[PDB]
Amino acid sequence: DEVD
Amino acid sequence: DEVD
Amino acid sequence: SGISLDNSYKMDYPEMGLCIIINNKNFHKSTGMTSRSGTDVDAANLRETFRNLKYEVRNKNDLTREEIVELMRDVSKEDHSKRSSFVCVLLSHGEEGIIFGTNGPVDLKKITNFFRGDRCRSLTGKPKLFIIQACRGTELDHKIPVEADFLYAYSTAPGYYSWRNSKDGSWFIQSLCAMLKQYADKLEFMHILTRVNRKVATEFESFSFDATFHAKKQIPCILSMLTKELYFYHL
Amino acid sequence: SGISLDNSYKMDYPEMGLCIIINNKNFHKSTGMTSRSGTDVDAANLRETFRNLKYEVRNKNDLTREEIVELMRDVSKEDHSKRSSFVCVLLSHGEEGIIFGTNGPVDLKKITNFFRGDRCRSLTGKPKLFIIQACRGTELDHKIPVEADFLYAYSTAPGYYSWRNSKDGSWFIQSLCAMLKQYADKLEFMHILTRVNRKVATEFESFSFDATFHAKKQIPCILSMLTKELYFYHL
Ligand code: NA
Ligand code: NA
Repeated sequence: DEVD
Repeated sequence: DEVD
Repeated sequence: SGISLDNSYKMDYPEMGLCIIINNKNFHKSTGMTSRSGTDVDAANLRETFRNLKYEVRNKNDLTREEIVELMRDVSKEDHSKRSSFVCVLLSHGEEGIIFGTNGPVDLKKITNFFRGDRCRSLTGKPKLFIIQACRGTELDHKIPVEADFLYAYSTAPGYYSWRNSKDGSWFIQSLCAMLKQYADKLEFMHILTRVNRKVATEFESFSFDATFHAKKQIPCILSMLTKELYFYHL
Repeated sequence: SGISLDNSYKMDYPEMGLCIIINNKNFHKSTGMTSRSGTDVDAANLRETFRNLKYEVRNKNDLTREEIVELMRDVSKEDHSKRSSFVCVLLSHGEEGIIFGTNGPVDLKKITNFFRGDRCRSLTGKPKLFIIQACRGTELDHKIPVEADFLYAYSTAPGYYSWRNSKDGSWFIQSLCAMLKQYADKLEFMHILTRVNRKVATEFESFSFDATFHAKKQIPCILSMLTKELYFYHL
């Protein structure tokens, strides 16, 4: 999971 | 007619 | 029992819920804000419309910014466990993200934060509807997320003025009440609000002796974080 | 003929319309922006999903801010007279109101302004859908108006990060494509997007070794200036  |  | 579906909010609690109407017409002279002629027509129309939907309506007039925040805090600390939903209508001056109390501005986020899923537990999972008649600028045309289950029915697109007729009330609230009266027993709320968008966009155009403000149009806008369909009736 | 109703957009033009997918994965080193692992999964899913809805899909990869603006300008000057609608999907980094080209930001308003009812006359009165997978900040959880007939399907609430899984794609686009595949032949588009809101809000939660970013949730949000119901099928 990563944020944009 | 009027604006808020 | 048989197969069950869960795509619509449960609206058969003992109570539909509160409808808080904040109607700011007259502003403190030091703010320089004009009186909002026609807003009493709006507030009366909303009170009758939401009464017929079986909401417990509370009308508040000419609240300061401090009174607005205290009112919303207090309402968010009530026990809503027997209520299906919550409705707040704001009628005032505004700018993008801001509603005016009689003596100065209130961030809309400050108001709505009181009803976050983690801060109003008896409304968690229930629809929280904020209906905003106010300008948004000066252009002329960990189980559930804490921001889930909010709907913002804005009178106008981001960045734009919003129009109010001094005799008939605001274009948006006039149209919203007409469409709720006609369709609340038939259509899902997003479809009702789409008909409001069309009515405002097609049936109104400003008239002014000032060329800057003459022959202007308006489109409202629906901001939905809802997770289910919303029908004001139930089987 | 018999009684006729007009509450839904006409979607039986010869063509459904264009679906432009801008897929920005790799950014110029000087910007300091990370590569968006998983975005190719999103772009492939969208291409297949909108192909099956009979859109003419054009995929663009790794566009500069200048290329994004030129692409949108050029598309808005095409003749859309035979097309029912227009769809643009933006996959990138972002902030509130902003999408990133590979070398710097573009205002979302600059992109959407090309398609205003007064600036793209062959799309006037037709639905213009902008689907935006990008962060919106750093919080963790004169006949028709020129802004009418736009729908913005945002991956996340205003002010918030948006989540992307490096293996599975973004939470929002995964969910959007699943719900379109399942319901496009049955439900109105706002109801499809409400099911996307519920799927994102209920089925995803972040996992991180960093306590600041662990166990976080997301709610998308629908911004509708539509004036009619939108069904991807027709009778
Ligand atoms: Na109005
Ligand atoms: Na996402």
